[PDB]
Amino acid sequence: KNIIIGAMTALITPFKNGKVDEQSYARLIKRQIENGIDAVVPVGTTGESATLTHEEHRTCIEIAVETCKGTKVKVLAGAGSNATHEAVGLAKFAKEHGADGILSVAPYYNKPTQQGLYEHYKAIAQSVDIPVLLYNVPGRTGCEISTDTIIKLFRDCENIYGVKEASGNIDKCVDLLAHEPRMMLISGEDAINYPILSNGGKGVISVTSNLLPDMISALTHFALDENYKEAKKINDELYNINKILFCESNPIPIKTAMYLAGLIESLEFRLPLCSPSKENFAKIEEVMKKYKIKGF
Amino acid sequence: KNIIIGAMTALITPFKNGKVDEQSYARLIKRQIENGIDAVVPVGTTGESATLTHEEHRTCIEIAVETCKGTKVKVLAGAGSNATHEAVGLAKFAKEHGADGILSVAPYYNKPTQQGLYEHYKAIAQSVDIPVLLYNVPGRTGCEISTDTIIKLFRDCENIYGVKEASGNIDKCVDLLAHEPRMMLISGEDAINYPILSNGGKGVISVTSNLLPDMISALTHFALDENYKEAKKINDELYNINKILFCESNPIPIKTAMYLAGLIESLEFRLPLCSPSKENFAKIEEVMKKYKIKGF
Amino acid sequence: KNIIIGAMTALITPFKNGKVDEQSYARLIKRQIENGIDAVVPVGTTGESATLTHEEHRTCIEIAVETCKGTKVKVLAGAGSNATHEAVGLAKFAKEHGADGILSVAPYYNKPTQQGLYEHYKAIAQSVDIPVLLYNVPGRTGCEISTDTIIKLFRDCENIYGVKEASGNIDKCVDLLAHEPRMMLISGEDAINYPILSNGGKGVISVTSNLLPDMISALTHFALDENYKEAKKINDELYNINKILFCESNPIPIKTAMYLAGLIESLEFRLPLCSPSKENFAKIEEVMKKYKIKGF
Amino acid sequence: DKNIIIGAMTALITPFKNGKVDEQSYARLIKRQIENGIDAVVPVGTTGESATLTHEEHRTCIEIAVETCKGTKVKVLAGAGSNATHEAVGLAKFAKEHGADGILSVAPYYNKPTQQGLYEHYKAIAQSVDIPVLLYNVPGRTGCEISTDTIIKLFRDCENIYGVKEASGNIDKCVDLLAHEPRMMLISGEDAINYPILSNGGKGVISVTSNLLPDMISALTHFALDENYKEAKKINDELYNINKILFCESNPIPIKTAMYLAGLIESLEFRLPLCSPSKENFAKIEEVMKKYKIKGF
Ligand SMILES: N[C@@H](CCCC[NH3+])C(=O)O
Ligand SMILES: N[C@@H](CCCC[NH3+])C(=O)O
Ligand SMILES: N[C@@H](CCCC[NH3+])C(=O)O
Ligand SMILES: N[C@@H](CCCC[NH3+])C(=O)O
Repeated sequence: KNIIIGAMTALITPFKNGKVDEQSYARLIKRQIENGIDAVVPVGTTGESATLTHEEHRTCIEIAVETCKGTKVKVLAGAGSNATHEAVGLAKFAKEHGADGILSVAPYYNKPTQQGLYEHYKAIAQSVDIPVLLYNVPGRTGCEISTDTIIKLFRDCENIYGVKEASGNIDKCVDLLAHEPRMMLISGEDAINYPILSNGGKGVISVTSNLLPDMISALTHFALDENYKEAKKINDELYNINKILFCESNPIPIKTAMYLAGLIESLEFRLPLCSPSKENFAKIEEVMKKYKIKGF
Repeated sequence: KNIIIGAMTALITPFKNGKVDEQSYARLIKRQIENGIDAVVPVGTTGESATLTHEEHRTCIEIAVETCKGTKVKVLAGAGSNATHEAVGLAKFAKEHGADGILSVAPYYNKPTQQGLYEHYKAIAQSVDIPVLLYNVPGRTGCEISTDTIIKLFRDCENIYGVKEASGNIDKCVDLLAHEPRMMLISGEDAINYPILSNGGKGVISVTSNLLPDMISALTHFALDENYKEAKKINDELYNINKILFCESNPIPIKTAMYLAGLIESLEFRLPLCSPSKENFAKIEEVMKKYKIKGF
Repeated sequence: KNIIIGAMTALITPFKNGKVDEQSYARLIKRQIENGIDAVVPVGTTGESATLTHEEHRTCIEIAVETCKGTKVKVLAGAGSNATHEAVGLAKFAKEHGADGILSVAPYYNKPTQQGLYEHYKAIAQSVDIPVLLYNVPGRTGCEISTDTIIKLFRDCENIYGVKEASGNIDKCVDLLAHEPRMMLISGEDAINYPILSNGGKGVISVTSNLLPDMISALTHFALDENYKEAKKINDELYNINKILFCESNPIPIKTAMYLAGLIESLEFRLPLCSPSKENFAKIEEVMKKYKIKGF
Repeated sequence: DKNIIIGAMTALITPFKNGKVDEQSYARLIKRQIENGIDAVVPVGTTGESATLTHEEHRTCIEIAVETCKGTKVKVLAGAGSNATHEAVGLAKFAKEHGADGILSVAPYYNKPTQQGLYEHYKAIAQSVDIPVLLYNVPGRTGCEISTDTIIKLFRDCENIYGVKEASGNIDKCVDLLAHEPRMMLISGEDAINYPILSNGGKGVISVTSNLLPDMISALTHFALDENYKEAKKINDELYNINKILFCESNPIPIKTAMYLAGLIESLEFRLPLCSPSKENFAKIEEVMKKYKIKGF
């Protein structure tokens, strides 16, 4: 019943001259380790999994795996895809190269049925013997992993242990944990980190933690120790940055914040992702000032 | 800032031969008082505020005040309307007839602007000197009281002390209490009662409490005493009843349950409200059996 | 099946000193008569049906019926309400006082089921012997009259002859007219007047016609005579005014336009409706200069 | 000024046999469309399961499409979309170099970029090739919407962007588009509302129903383009029930089921996460089909 919980980070993927900055990628992973982060998620939605080639996707799981060798920090590698043969491929690469588990996003664009989602995830789970965390973000995929399908996959496949929820649907998180209380519900939405943890959630996969890993790690651990008045206190402080980090489509605002804080050298994206508007740029710079950003 | 918080019930309005049954109305109020309920909300959305004549709206506030005289139970009278001159009339009647405060639903159908909503509520509050609780349910009104508008009304009109949220948006309730922590956030959605209380909410205006007032009252008091593990446990047990009470439009499922429990004489509505479907009738009867329904 | 179709206007209700300007009302309906309008709709959503008293609602049907006598222009009186006893009351007043038919909006706020909508409209239909036109606006009522419910009411009720659609759902209007081609589909959305008429719709109940009755009247008859390129050309010229007349909630922009054109003396609303933002005021005045506004 | 590909078009299904592309049924399904009045074929779209095909299989079905439409008036508007711009430019350049008459490019999915990103995304695609490029907006599946302003700006700034295949169920947006930019080719991507889009100035459809009933879809489009809206609307009303039942589940699950039930494909095979429909929906597809007479090969 292997799980990966606690404070986790959906790592941004820095670019340098149109190639992956492998130097800076490892240097951002050591900033997360030294600020209380329990696990890192390479190549998620925040890692621009869509514009990376299969070798770049694979190269940044390997960099993640060795950058956390000799630490407690686990690697929950992003291995999702809208094609099952593609998702199994990323899952098999992650196991054979030392990953502690995989995050697998619901298939996007092709909108599979609930029966399709079941067989999609069942094929991935049986491909490996490492933990598998589901990932539901219907605003991005066009499809919903129903509560019944999540619970069925948790009960029918032995390495499927929970779901990364990014739904803004607190009703579904009461639904999930009331009918299946043994599952690990992970928040994928920074604004509601504390409410999800306060209802029995056991971790977060955060975007803000790229910028403020100490604050996000403190929030999760306070909540897991049932210290809910301090957990809510950090969640209230983080609301302004949590919402302005979505003024444009993630990960455009967070990479802007990392550039403004000097944590990445160049504000580079891969198309169709671009730098934000000049107005929103000013709004990112203004919200950052109310927080104390840790350096290297 | 005079407040009305705690476990509250949006009481159903029983009909007999298409006229308001005034004697069963009072007998449901000693069932609520006698099971730990802290306040009652006469003629809300659950009370069919839209289908009562102006005298029946007023007569059911009078019964609530009279039946709660000599007790600790307050009366937060429903006084909302989509016409401001109509809302001021009900608000001043509520004070002049002994109500401790008023609930005021956002104007429906006429979809006012944020400036209109500000002036709408600014006009009501200035009519009375008793607490005024806002009520935001955009799924039924077609308009939403913005987070800024709620906070502005809370800060500018002294008797306006909080809001009954039934938006199903936990992000908005972090938004409200992180920027204005002195406001009384009231849950208007039974399925997510505990998460709203766990984030600093100070009460509920419940539909489920019509049938199980002791459980809903226990949930709120557990949470207000910061016993979040027992509050969540009741919230998880109540999920099935909380959602099956909305398989059809409120208050059709709850009135069906009250009739099945022998607490009201007739499964009677006034059009356009009708008895539920044949199928949903069976679903209410089936979910009720897993709960212990307290009598008179 | 007696019908009321063609180019129709949802009349604005002018106020002076917080009262209904009854003589500016009659002179505004006669501006509509002399510009090709086939029927007038007193006290619709554009007429602020929500803030008028029940006697003021009745007074503006009387003015509408009286002004149209001796004309070929029909009066489709607004008689909808979220309470069936209120809608039947208005329906019987319209028949007994000379209206040619009634418009009845879907019940708002209390969200009846499809079974409730059937009994609601059937009770209204058996109330009178004049044509009854349904009115579907889900953005404001929170409920929708399904295609199946509309078709049943058309087939089961003699005087029920069609539906005013304001959903922005051209799929539903293909659904309606492909399965029941004998019904009169009326456009309730000015921007898509021509597409709805081009698919077999037989009229519009317009907001823009308050300001530009000649263009809406020309558009409808061009389309009804199957002159689709001239109907489409007028619909294309009117797009800019059709959409900016909803930059704020109707009838706030249209009353602003009527005031700017000197067709009403005071830009007065009844709360919670208010005058528009100062920006939208400037942008309405800006779009208006591209059209030739007919006087009295 | 602009080169376009309009008329009655078909979003081709991709038949599978034992987990690979049945290349001989693919060519025989495009050869069924040609003789039934279809003006162009769209290989490997959303209906073609572009997401589960390898890049080498995606390219193989553009090649089959180009060869099968040689000697005929039937054009190839090849599916070349991707959520990665370098991937979309790759598919765009392959299509030109291999004989396609144009490319369809879906709005980037999942990464949901901003309007500025969509502009630069499509400008890179348009400048990679010199053949027409048709935009494709389906927000229900991609999570993003190409605003009216971005479509119009892309139409005016780049030669080969000549229109958009709309699948939004938003007739307001199609009045917005053609009232402010009437020189663009608006293509319906939603079979139920083919006629309303054509009646407002649309100049073609990229159809799913045409996979099963190409003659009816072809007659509908040409009736509408000849401004005979009473026969065009009559066919659109006749086609509504099948137009709706082909989406009881997510496309292309119902359409491939219908093709299998009609004996036009041999195996009801998908690539995961796409699967066979429920037995319940299976029965509802079978029953709506009988009220129509399906042409064979
Ligand atoms: N077009 C694929 C490429 C994924 C490659 C691995 N990250 C997608 O965006 O899903
Ligand atoms: N149908 C009326 C009822 C008013 C009288 C009691 N609230 C309304 O919704 O405003
Ligand atoms: N506020 C009431 C007024 C109804 C009187 C008739 N216009 C309602 O909208 O239901
Ligand atoms: N799964 C990939 C497939 C790309 C190859 C064909 N488009 C995607 O959706 O982008």
